[PDB]
Amino acid sequence: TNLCPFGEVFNATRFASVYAWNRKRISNCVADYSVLYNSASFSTFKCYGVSPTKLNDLCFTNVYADSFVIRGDEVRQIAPGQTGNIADYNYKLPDDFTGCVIAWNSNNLDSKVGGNYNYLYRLFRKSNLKPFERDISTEIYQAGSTPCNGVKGFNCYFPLQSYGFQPTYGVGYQPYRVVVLSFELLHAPATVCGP
Amino acid sequence: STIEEQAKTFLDKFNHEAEDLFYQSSLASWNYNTNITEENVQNMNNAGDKWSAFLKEQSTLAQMYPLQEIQNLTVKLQLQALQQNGSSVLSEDKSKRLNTILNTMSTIYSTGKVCNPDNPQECLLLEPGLNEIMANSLDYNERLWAWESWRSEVGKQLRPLYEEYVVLKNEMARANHYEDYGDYWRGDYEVNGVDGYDYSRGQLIEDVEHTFEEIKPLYEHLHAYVRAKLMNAYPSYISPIGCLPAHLLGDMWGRFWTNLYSLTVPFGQKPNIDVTDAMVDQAWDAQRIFKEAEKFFVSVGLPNMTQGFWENSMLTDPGNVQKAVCHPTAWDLGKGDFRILMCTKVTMDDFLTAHHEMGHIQYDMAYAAQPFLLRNGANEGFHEAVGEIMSLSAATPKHLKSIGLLSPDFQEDNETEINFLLKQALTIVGTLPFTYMLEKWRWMVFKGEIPKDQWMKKWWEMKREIVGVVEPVPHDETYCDPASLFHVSNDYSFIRYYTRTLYQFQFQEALCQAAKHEGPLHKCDISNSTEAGQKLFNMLRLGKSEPWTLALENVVGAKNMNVRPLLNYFEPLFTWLKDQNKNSFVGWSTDWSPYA
Ligand SMILES: *[C@@H]1O[C@H](CO)[C@@H](O[C@@H]2O[C@H](CO)[C@@H](O)[C@H](O)[C@H]2NC(C)=O)[C@H](O)[C@H]1NC(C)=O
Ligand SMILES: *[C@@H]1O[C@H](CO)[C@@H](O)[C@H](O)[C@H]1NC(C)=O
Ligand SMILES: *[C@@H]1O[C@H](CO)[C@@H](O)[C@H](O)[C@H]1NC(C)=O
Ligand SMILES: *[C@@H]1O[C@H](CO)[C@@H](O)[C@H](O)[C@H]1NC(C)=O
Ligand SMILES: *[C@@H]1O[C@H](CO)[C@@H](O)[C@H](O)[C@H]1NC(C)=O
Ligand SMILES: *[C@@H]1O[C@H](CO)[C@@H](O)[C@H](O)[C@H]1NC(C)=O
Ligand SMILES: [Zn+2]
Repeated sequence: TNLCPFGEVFNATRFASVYAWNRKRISNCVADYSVLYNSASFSTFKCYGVSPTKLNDLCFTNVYADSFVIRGDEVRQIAPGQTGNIADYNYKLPDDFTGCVIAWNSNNLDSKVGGNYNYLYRLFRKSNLKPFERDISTEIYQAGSTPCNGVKGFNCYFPLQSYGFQPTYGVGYQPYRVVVLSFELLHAPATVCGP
Repeated sequence: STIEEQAKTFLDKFNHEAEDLFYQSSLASWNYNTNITEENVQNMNNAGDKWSAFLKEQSTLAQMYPLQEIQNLTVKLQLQALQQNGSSVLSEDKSKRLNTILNTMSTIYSTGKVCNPDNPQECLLLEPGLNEIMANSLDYNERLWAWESWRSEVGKQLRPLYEEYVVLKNEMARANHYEDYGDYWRGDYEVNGVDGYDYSRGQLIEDVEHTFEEIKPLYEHLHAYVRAKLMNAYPSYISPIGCLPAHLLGDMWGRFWTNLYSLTVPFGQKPNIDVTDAMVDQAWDAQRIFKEAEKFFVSVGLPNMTQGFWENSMLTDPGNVQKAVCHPTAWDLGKGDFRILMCTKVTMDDFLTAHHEMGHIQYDMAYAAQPFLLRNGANEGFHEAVGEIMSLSAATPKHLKSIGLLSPDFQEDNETEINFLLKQALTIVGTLPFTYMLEKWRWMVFKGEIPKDQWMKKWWEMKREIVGVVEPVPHDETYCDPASLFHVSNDYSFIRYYTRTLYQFQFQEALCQAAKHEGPLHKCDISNSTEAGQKLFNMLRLGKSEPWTLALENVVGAKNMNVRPLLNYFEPLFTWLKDQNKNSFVGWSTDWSPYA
């Protein structure tokens, strides 16, 4: 009766920036998924392929928990086949995604009067992200044709931007903590069942 | 990557940076306006200085992308606006000289003091001292003293500064490839590159003068009726065929004739609709006033106020210690932060002001999804036009009876309609010749059509001819009477109050038609009409993204400013006025003056 360490993901003191999104591999444990979906503490709980309703009657080889912070209006981008700064440059879900996306408002934790500049996002990139790809590079983005020499300048921008979460922001600009659960199925042991 | 693609990426960086610096400056500004402390003045200045410095740097960077190589019009609009006037097209010395001139004129106006003869210590500022005289006094000599002393002691200081102000503004405008500073001001209405919706800077002069010609008959009869009533009060001071003396008009300049209502009310035995007593009888507070205003906008299909609006706004005067600036304002801080600052009292006037200011908020929320640089009214006259029409509907007896403030037994007769429309005309119609004439004088001065040695000669020739107002004391060229008004000495364009007045009745007529209103336009209430709300929202969400001619067409179905809805609104008064003036002379002679 090894319980899956979901508390370390959902109840972490600080979440990762979306450009440097965190991934926690969950293995060899018992997961009570129904506790999360029937807790009424999340504003977003949408599952794709799998069903949130009592489908903790299934076994999976590995479960991945991806967590990060974005603003409320960008939560809709954490879904298959979506476009935008987050989906294209920070965190991309595949078209055939099988899993759940969980989000809740964190204005009480990640906001600070004067601005909380701890959470960043990628504003520019040469191309879109592959599904489940992570880019933590800090290379100066070359918007023109003159080399940037590794510092900001004309047509040369630092690729990462900051949310600057203040408590008085509107809901669409308030911070939201997101947890993405991936359910993998290989021709393999299937070690995460979780009655 | 092409030049256009570079500009798109550059604007992408600017938007996120501008939104962050603009929110810090607005938050700092909000904290001072609600809590006046020395620490808050410095924080507001520090945040504001970073915001201005950021804009100056970004404007220079924007100028390295020439507009000639951009095809996407929405991109060109944002680029052009940030290209603004540049980061000073003049030299540093001339910009420094101009900024000191602007500050000195502002300081002279806001600190200008006038002292009564024989007591050099009993002195009055314009606000509240001189304004109280011009708005409440019925004594001819007291009003004349305030009117002349303000222009002879404060206006004369502004004369040399304004002359140098004209020279430097024209140099800045001509180096920006405008004809003059007036042509620069008219650029707010310019539209290029949109087939069927274009608008030239010179077309504004033609349209303002063309529509003003149709206003003249209404203003002439209002002028004649007002002159007859004033002649009864001041028989020895007013000619039956002459212009109205400038110091007997209700405020320092005659900008509004509002305070002439007591002496000109048609039926002085029928009281005004004043629901202030009913509000106090039902124990209304400020939150109830703004809750009712919110219900009004929801009834037409507009969204309710955000949770942050109720939590962060200041809807009451803070207290006895913590001080605040009580001028009612609607704040768009960005990042979804919308607030109203207002020291609300339980009165009918503040009940209507809440509807005006929340109208600003609804406009701000509607175009929040637009890019940062397009988050504004379609032109300079759209925002207040939207705000004004909210108080039009909210003040009608029909609306005041549906919310329980006006008793159902109360019925309106045509005498109260004439009283109300006359009061409306004193404010709305009375200012139109004043506004047009003032801006025409400034346009001609910037154009160079008025020499310096004829500024005041031309100023009062146009007052007599266009406004039917005559100076009570001759003024030579040491005077700068136009600069005695806030907008002239503080470098604000003035035609916006003319175009906005015509927009608001165009808006109201279109919305009331969509609301299927029956009867005179002035009795209409757009409440409960989602058809009217949808038609308005189709324009509100546009912001500055589309030409104002197209945004206007979204509401009213016409591409240009039109004066017919204004005349339609005041038709019951116009018919009544023409009957009243059958025994009076209509029009004015320009040669009569009170100083003979
Ligand atoms: C002008 O540029 C904007 C953005 O650079 C274009 O709008 C984009 O249109 C694409 C689809 O073609 C959307 O996926 C983007 O989300 C849009 N972005 C924005 C900011 O609107 C717009 O279509 C261009 N206009 C013209 C006439 O070319
Ligand atoms: C987080 O903490 C709360 C309160 O202790 C608890 O109810 C919840 O189950 C925790 N989250 C997880 C994923 O266990
Ligand atoms: C007013 O401002 C001071 C700092 O200038 C601050 O300490 C105080 O808490 C503020 N009061 C209110 C009511 O906001
Ligand atoms: C505004 O209306 C929405 C329904 O569209 C509701 O969920 C929300 O609680 C309302 N907020 C306020 C402050 O009335
Ligand atoms: C608006 O509609 C309500 C019913 O939904 C009605 O009671 C009220 O009198 C109406 N008010 C106006 C001004 O039409
Ligand atoms: C009000 O109506 C009556 C009845 O027709 C009319 O005699 C009177 O002149 C009207 N008052 C006006 C038009 O001011
Ligand atoms: Zn306003």
